[PDB]
Amino acid sequence: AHELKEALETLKETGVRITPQRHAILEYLVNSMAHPTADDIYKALEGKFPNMSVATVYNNLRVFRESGLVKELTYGDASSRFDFVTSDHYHAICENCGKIVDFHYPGLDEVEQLAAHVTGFKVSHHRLEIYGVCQECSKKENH
Amino acid sequence: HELKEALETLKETGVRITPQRHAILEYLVNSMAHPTADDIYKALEGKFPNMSVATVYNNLRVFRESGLVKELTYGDASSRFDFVTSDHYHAICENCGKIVDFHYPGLDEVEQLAAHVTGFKVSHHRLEIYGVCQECSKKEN
Ligand SMILES: [Zn+2]
Ligand SMILES: [Zn+2]
Repeated sequence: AHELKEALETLKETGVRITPQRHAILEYLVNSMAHPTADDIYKALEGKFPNMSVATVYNNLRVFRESGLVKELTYGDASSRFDFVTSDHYHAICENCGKIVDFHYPGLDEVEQLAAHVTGFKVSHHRLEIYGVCQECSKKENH
Repeated sequence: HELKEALETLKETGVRITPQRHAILEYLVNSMAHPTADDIYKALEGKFPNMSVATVYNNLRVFRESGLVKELTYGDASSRFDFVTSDHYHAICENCGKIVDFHYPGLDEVEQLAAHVTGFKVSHHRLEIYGVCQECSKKEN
């Protein structure tokens, strides 16, 4: 999975050791249909891993979350589930020259929450494309 | 195609497709500014004798009620006219490939920010929301 590759990329980038246990936890998360609980992951991995406690599952999940790879979804007095995240993108596109500039924007939860309302979709991530005319082509057209 | 599509809009919004209308819409689609009625009058009047600044204005009103132009106001300046490009919002299912359109009332805040940070003059947007549709999500629990 490019997904597993890309998550490991990020771990290594941080100086996070890429241990058998981490590699496994993450691949399980990538392969997951719903977001699993720690207990789900632990039980899927225990056959292959020896030493492995439920504690180390949580400890590694905290490490993925600080690295931005997982979000812990809490349910008051329940077991969290852990969402292996796909990231959102925002691009502005020049209709004249075709240049793309990436920009950051702090989420679009409001939009995601309603689209989920109107469509029925369980939303994972979004790509926003903004069309227009870049500065350098503005000058030439003249604005 | 833009002119084509705007006409399609008029015909359906119930509007006669007079030469002068088609001429102004074509001018609108081909212009990179947001022009004033005098801009548009000066360009076209040479081909239309019965054309007045009024008629330009009156036709812009028509197009604005058809949703094809936005009238931009400022200080004590004469209005400027923006020929609209629709934005689009789609939810795409990662499991079965389905794509569903929905409506959202604009992303003003994002456009104005994008324009600041990238330097772009923004026209419109398309947002794609990836997820899993009702159908596929029931199938998996
Ligand atoms: Zn450009
Ligand atoms: Zn589906």
